[PDB]
Amino acid sequence: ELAGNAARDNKKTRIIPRHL
Amino acid sequence: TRSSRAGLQFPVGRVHRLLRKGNYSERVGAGAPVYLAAVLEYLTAEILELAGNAARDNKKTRIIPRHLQLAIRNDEELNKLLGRVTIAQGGVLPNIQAVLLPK
Amino acid sequence: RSRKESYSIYVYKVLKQVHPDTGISSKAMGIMNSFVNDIFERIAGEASRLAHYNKRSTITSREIQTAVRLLLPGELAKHAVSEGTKAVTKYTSAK
Amino acid sequence: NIQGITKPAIRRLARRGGVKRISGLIYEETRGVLKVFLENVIRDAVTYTEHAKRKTVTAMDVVYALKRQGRTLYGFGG
Amino acid sequence: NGSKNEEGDYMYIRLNFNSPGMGSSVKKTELPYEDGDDKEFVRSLTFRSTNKERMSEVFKAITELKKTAVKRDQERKTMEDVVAQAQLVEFKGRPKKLENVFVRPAPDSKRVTGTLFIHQNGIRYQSPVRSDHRVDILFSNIKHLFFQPCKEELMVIIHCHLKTPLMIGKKKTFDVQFYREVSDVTVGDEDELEQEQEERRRKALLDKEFRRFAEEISEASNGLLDLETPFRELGFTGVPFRSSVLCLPTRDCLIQLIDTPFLVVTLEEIEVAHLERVQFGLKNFDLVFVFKDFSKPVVHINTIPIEMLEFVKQWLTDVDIPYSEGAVNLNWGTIMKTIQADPYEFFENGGWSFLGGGESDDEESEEE
Amino acid sequence: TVALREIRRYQKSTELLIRKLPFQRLVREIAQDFKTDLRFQSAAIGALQEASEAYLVGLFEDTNLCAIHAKRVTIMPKDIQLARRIRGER
Amino acid sequence: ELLIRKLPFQRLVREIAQDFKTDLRFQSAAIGALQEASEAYLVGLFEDTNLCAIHAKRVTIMPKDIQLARRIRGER
Amino acid sequence: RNETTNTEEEKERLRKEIQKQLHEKIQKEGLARFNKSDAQDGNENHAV
DNA sequence: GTCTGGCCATCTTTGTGTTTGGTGTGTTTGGGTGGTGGCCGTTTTCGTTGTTTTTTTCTGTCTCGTGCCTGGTGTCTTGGGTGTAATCC
Repeated sequence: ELAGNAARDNKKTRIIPRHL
Repeated sequence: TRSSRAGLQFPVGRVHRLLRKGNYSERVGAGAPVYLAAVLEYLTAEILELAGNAARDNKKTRIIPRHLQLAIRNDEELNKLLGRVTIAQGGVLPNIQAVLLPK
Repeated sequence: RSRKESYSIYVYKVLKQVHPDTGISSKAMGIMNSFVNDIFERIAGEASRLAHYNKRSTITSREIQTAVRLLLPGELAKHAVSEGTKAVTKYTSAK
Repeated sequence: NIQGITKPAIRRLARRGGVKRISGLIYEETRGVLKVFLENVIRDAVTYTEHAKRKTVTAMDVVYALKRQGRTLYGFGG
Repeated sequence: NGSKNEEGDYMYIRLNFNSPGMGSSVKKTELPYEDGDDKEFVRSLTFRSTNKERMSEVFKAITELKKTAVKRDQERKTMEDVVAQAQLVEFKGRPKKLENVFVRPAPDSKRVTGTLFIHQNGIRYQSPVRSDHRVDILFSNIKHLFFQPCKEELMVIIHCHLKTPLMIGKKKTFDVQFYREVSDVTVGDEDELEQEQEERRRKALLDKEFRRFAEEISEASNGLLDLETPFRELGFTGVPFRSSVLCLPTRDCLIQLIDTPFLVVTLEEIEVAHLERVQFGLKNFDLVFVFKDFSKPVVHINTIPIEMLEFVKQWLTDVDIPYSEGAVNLNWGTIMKTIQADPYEFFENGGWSFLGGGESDDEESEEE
Repeated sequence: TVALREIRRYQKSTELLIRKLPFQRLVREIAQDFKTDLRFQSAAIGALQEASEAYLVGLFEDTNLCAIHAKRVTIMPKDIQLARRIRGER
Repeated sequence: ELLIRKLPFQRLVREIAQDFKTDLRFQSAAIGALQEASEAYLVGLFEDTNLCAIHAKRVTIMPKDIQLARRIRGER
Repeated sequence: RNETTNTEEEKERLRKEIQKQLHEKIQKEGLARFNKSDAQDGNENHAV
């Protein structure tokens, strides 16, 4: 959930280690 | 006994039983408990040697926890080994910082 | 009654082997028993992890030796390995 | 019951730690730190006790709770 | 600047003058010479003399004259932003007063207790030791009035943040703090509990006295000044200057009043907040406030615990402050100079959007 | 001078520096917030007191190191907070 | 992205590994993991050093701050 | 917990929507405050 | 009088040992498989070479920041002093 939130705050569709 | 055959004082049967009942491995070879008992005996001999030296240094004929603490914290290798353990009634080493000493 | 085991007699024998004219308090004997149990637990846990890494069902003397090498510092590990090898060979040579 | 840790006791603990001069807020700061430490340790011990289905907190629970934190204690049956 | 060298029977003095290339620490706005690409400059002159003693005295006197000139120019620059205030009008009756108060900044190196008086158009601090150490503050010049109670601190405070800076002694300040330390030395378990109870009674009495006096200041202002009290439960730890301090939100401002230098950030003056070093595996981030007045330097709050990040983001949203996050610390001193040079072109391009990392607006699709 | 006398005196002894009953009352007060009618063996309280004093002495040693680093004799709450942050506790 | 150059780091790792057993081979992912761990460790150490330097009212980090940090961490 | 994290994250979508409205609001505010005529009248701080 | 020592007149329960005896380790033999060994495959790690160009580096220059020195505060304790106090010729 929080990784998706962070990837959506960076306008990105793919979760990367940065978002984790 | 198996301690006699190896020229040891620590028990081989007890250590084998503790390894067997400790859920470590499906089976336990016969050279592991002898080696481990030898290591434990060496380490306790080192500890007791330094603690006896520390107790004689204080002119006592009996080892108390204070001498164990002094022996541990005074030996670099042991103090690195026992780096996280606290000894009840062990105290601290005497250590006064250089800048706090009077002038 | 409650027949619970400890290492007190062995620690006392070792003490009289190294220091003949020196005794030990009961609280220090308790601390030494706790120390022995702790070191046993550390070594056995390392040996178990190594065995599971190497896909083996057996804890042999090789696992114990390499766990000793992993755990103890250089000179201490060297002396301990020397002692263990000596004892293993002396036990194996006889029967 | 947190007032029971008096100022002289904190002074004594600082003197065994080698501290030569002490501020006035150190006492409250130390009381807070000690409260946090004790809260964590007693919470772990009570967890152990409840699991063992007991109503008394033994020395084994405290020793295992300290081993859990990494504060291994010798001389209490470990 | 100059140098002096002794050589045999002679003493040499080299005098160096201001030239481009060998420039001084002065900013680009004020040059010690007139701008000119075709202007040639005397860079240095070297003299010799047989008389060593006099030549050493001449060099000392040149150096002293330069020090006096630089000091006078600094004093002038410190006085240029001091707006001449109206004179405080004394109350013709018995004024409301608060006794045994310390003032920060202190008008004299010696810390002395004084009395604070309420007058018709402001407040007056007056030291009992010297009549000349009066500090007058007009109500019209107070921007914010804070009351900070003594609950977990050892002091109670009445802080005045000013619209225009005042000269107190030798220091220009926007902030004038009035405070009184409750810290008291008081020494079986009954006596200690009685001392702790007496300290709690003293704290509560001082908080009641200072709160009442701060309300009486707000009333005397005829509704020009609201009394603000910090929300301790919304406080977070950070480093705006050189120490870790508890930053406390109020109704209209973000404050720190305990330690000098004081932090007072008015929330309405903020244009944007930037969260620096927000990246996986760091324990602490930094918060940067940019003001609507681009001439005002940005405020940094460093080393905020990452556990407070989501709380700070929520709080900025609840206050209608836009925020952005970045893995890297930005050179705000270059950015603000570019924005000052052309503010219109800055907003034409997209304004603050460049702070949102990279606007790729495309699926990463890193997985094969 | 009495400070150094006390330092020498307390780095020599090993006896517990907190009174037993206050520590027991504090422990029971804290424990009462997790489960009512809990009992404590005296050895549990003794172990807790030993661990708490050892912890506090180590913390005071780190605090003293920080204070000397800043060139101060006096330990301050900011020193404690810095030591606890560097340890990784706060 | 990693800040230490990859090939100098590989050579350093091989040089250090040359003491414990002669002529060892290394997986590439092993060197990558070593570099990630080393950089994370150093960044944490620089964080603690910055904290100490700020504590001393400074802005410049000096070797005694590193020494204090490693002492408090419990490093030998 | 899943319905609370959905609720909390929908409040976080409102948090993001507010933040987006704030960035769009400030862009327009700045565009109004600064006109192309002020840019033409550049008070170049020629060194005095 | 400072300070670490080698000991004391009284407190406290500990510390080394003998004892009874029982259980837990030790000997014996049997089975089943885990773990060594060998032989083969083929991926992957080292090794080198050429070309490009980003990064490192050496250096210069200036200024800002670190570090040293100062006034003044609060604080505990040692010391010289004096006035209160008073009686004898």
